[PDB]
Amino acid sequence: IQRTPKIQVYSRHPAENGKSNFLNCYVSGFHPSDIEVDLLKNGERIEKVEHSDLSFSKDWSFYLLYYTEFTPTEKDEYACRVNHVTLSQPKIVKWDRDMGSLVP
Amino acid sequence: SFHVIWIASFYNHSWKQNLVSGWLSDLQTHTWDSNSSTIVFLWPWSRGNFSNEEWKELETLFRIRTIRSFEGIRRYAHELQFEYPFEIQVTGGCELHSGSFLQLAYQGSDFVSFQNNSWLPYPVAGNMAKHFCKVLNQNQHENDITHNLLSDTCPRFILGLLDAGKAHLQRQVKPEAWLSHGPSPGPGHLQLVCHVSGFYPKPVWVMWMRGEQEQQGTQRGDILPSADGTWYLRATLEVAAGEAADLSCRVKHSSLEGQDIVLYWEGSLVPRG
Ligand SMILES: CCCCCCCC/C=C\CCCCCCCC(=O)N[C@@H](COP(=O)(O)OCC[N+](C)(C)C)[C@@H](O)/C=C/CCCCCCCCCCCCC
Ligand SMILES: *[C@@H]1O[C@H](CO)[C@@H](O)[C@H](O)[C@H]1NC(C)=O
Repeated sequence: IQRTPKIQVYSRHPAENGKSNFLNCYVSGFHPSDIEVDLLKNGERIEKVEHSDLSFSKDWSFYLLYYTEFTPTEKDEYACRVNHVTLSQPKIVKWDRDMGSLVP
Repeated sequence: SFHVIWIASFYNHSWKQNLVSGWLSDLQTHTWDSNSSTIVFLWPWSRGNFSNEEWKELETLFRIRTIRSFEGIRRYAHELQFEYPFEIQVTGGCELHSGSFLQLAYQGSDFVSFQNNSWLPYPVAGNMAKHFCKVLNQNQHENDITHNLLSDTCPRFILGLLDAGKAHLQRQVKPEAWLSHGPSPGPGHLQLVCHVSGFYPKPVWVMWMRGEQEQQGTQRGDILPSADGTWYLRATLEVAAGEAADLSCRVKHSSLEGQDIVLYWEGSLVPRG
């Protein structure tokens, strides 16, 4: 039978405006292996995104790591968009960054 | 601990996809190029103790068995009740200082496996897996070759490789850590997130603390890979909005030699005045 993908987003370093970083989307636990994963910057797809070679776990479910180098600013939102046969619609998982305290 | 995985996707009788890779412990060391039929060495020490002539035979052996597998699958697909599109996964390897394995899955479920000298069907996989073992065991000389690949050729590949590239598996890379707010908390609650990034090897200790008291509400996430060969982990703690005082994250890792990373929920995080 089929299995729906788990989607986890994280940056390699703490978010610092103007400093280059690496954005990661780790997709795991899905079956079959046919899947579409995009990294989003402000809602638009990021070109030049690397991903690891397809692999699977002991329960035969597949996993992948999508990543790209990036430089966050004060306004940019980042997310991971995944489409799979188990999904009715593409699921979007945001990169959860802390922009500091709000009230100046 | 070395093993090789196969991912064969059969979309129809005319469209296929074959993905092969080899793994030392947890580091991908080899990849198959479907075009040119060549084993791609990912690192200068991927070839190990073996010469160019032996690799040419290994490429040819895997070349013949792959062509023979894909043709045999499409020839017997109807008899085996294989309905397109389907996916077959294979994983096989070894380790000493001992064990050996070779498992095959159909549509992501246990189908058949190799035991000592022949293919045994998984009983739950039913008759179609017994029919599959009839075709896999039709040539005992091929099952003897498969045996020696697992018991002899595989541990020999670990020798000339796990000794040459032993330094990388024992490398100690210190983690970095930072704190942030988490999303999706309960009403009137906060989610405190402790990130631990860039450490190697994999074993790591991380807990939210109140001084010396470990906070047992610490929810440790999955250890996620990083493309530079290091690992990443999130540890979250949900607290009432008032009780977030004197909280800190403590990280223990072999590379730190007892000098734990300790970060305090403080500054703009609280936020102070
Ligand atoms: C890339 C990195 C390489 C690095 C390696 C360097 C270090 C090596 C050290 C240890 C490695 C050893 C551990 C791995 C041991 C491997 C076991 C093995 O070779 N298994 C073979 C046996 O096939 P046969 O020749 O017996 O029978 C052929 C068909 N007969 C009936 C028609 C004649 C087979 O299952 C897999 C073929 C390749 C998979 C591709 C196809 C996917 C579907 C696969 C199954 C489809 C079955 C079809 C049946 C009709
Ligand atoms: C490789 O094998 C040869 C024997 O064929 C041996 O002399 C050597 O010690 C092995 N390992 C190397 C060269 O790292």
